[PDB]
Amino acid sequence: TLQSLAILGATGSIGDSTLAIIRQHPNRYRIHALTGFSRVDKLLALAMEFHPVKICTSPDNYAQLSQKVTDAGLDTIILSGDEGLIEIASDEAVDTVVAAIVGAAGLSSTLAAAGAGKRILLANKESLVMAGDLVIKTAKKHGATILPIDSEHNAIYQCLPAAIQADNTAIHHTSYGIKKLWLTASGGSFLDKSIKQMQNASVKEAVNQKISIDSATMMNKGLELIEACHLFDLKEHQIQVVIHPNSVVHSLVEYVDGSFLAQLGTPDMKTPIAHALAYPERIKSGVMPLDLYQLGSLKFLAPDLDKFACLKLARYAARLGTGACIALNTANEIAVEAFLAEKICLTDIAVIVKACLDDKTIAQDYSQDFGDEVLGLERILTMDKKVRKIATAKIKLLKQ
Amino acid sequence: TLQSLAILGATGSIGDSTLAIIRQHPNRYRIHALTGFSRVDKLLALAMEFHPVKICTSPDNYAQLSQKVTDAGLDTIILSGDEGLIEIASDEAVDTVVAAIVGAAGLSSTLAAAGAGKRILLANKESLVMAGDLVIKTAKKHGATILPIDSEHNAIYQCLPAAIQADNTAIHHTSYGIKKLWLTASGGSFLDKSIKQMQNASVKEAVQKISIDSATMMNKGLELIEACHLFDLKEHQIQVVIHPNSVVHSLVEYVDGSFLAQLGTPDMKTPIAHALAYPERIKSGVMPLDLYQLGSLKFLAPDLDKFACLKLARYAARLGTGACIALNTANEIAVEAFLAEKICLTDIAVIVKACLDDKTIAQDYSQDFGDEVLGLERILTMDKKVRKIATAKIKLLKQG
Repeated sequence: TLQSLAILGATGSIGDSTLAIIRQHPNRYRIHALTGFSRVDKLLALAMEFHPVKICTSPDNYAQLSQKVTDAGLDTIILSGDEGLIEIASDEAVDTVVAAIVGAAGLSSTLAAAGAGKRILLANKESLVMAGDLVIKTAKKHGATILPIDSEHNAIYQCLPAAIQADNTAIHHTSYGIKKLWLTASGGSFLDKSIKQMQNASVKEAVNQKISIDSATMMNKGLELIEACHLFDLKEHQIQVVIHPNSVVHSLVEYVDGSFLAQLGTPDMKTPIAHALAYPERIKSGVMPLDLYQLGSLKFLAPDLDKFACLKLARYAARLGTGACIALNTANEIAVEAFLAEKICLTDIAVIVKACLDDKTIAQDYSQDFGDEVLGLERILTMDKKVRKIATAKIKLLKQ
Repeated sequence: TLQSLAILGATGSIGDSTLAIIRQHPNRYRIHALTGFSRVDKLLALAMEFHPVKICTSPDNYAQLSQKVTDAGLDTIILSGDEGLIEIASDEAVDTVVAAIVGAAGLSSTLAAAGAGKRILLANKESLVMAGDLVIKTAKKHGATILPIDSEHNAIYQCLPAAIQADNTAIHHTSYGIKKLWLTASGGSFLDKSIKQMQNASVKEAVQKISIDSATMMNKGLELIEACHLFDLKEHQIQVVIHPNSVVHSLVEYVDGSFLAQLGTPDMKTPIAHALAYPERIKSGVMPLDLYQLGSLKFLAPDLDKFACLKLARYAARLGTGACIALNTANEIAVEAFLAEKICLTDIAVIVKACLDDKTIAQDYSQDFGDEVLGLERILTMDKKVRKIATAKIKLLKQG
């Protein structure tokens, strides 16, 4: 029963929560490897505590990290760059990979873990936005098990029957009676602000960091919707969004008899991570539990899609397939960076995304099979590079 | 495939919802029998529509019903009384029994269905308050499957893992990680009223046995006892949360911090369809919950100084079945007395507590009310004894 873990992106929030669970349950989990691109001193401290066989950092931090490791008298193998992540994720001594590297940087190690038949605790939604068919097919072919540890998707997973948890395609058997998935969304910091205040928002006002902007625009939720389409083997029409500012209800599953099953909790990521680590069993997580007696009013409302145009664009991209999802994701990234550099305003993010989605040169690639086992990854990366250039040019076209 | 149903207590709310489902799904469900003690014309109208092989009514209404059945041209077998209910519940041609007779009047037919290995859709919580160990043991011995169709308990059942749904005792394996059950309660009509207004409430202001129990929160204390049996727990593992909206129908707290909940509308077709089709799901014909149109959902701690009956239910649960019978029987006699304007609303708890604490009643608490051969007679003996003592306590109170 003891699982050997590799944590890909071990120095942030997911890593903290995962390691805290491991501290509490040494008979079930041990650390084989940890990675961290930027936080050399924290990575070193984790290595001194957990004694991983291997760690990996960025090529630029390799010399520094290796210095510090040898100063501390540690026997650990270092590793750097994309191929170090792949090595760690595919290592025969690893049972379970916690995939918490943000963005496109995480895609090739996630594929390697899938290709090696690992249990994958998935916290890197961009890998499914960019490569969802390829990732899911590869995992299925090699017997890798994907468990979502994002809050919303973990909640949905908990609220589906065991046969559908084990085989996502079973959702299409009518006898299970899944009618719709419901993603909850906090609404972000402009939920109670006008479109005009979005238009005029300063960077300071928008963050309250890529992640905060995506939450401000609701692109975060649109990317989650795409992710859900893959994880749960559904089309976008079968996944609806409800605004829930309290973030107590983490998402819901609607059944054909009228039952809505939901998972509720606090924001502490130990909850979904413990659920996924122990699955199909459950374990103590150490969280301060939700206090039902001390909840404010829980509120729910329809999302305003005229204001949150990114969510609408995500849903269009989902219908068009992986090529359009890559374009959406890549254009959004380049537009967010431009917003942060004060080159465009917040409401112009959707404008750049739409212009890329509709661009005939991009759209000509939508019919490619980005799920192709041999050609898929190169097609995905080629599409990303092409869209990055075009999105940059649209920003200039707009601001000229 | 096709299930043959007997509906015990077919003329009320549960029967209306169940029969509505059967109208929608003739290939899965057919009516073998229907019962109704008091609503002869309605029972006749259902018999004319569904063509049951048997029906049953009270001894007093047998001649009238028999006349009307003859006059309408029907071929049906007419039974009467307790032994007619037992005959219908234990009939070899019946697959599934919907047990919706209110109060003690439902106990012996519920036992007979259990003893005959039927699937039992249980809406008669008093059978488990009075006889829970006996009912559960008998069902286990004979392969009867109990599915709760009361809203709260059905919600809990939906939120438990499949192994615990199939075997209630599996809850005690720590690997499933059940931490607590949470029953939701509307709080009743005096939730926002003072103790003085309860004391002074007229019968008109208070509302029928069921409405009084909701006013006092005894309803919820009886559900708590019911849950102890259905889910094989002690009362301290089952908590109550006030939830006036009644959107959340109950919850299950797991050791990792996850609270799984079932949400829906009040339409009983939802839990009934869930239990009829289990382990599959079916369309119930309900108007589904509209998440976009919810008022805000409120939760709060129950006020146990005001709702003394809930507190007395919990004390009864710790003392065992004998005390639960005493509680249930004293409550019934006290409710009758309130309705006859002999005592005030806040005196219901006073009578119930005096019975629970009575040395003569309490000497019977150590009896095995679960004994297969002696249990039913012990239960009925205890009921009769408490009924006499409670009547005497009411008289002793109208003085001192």
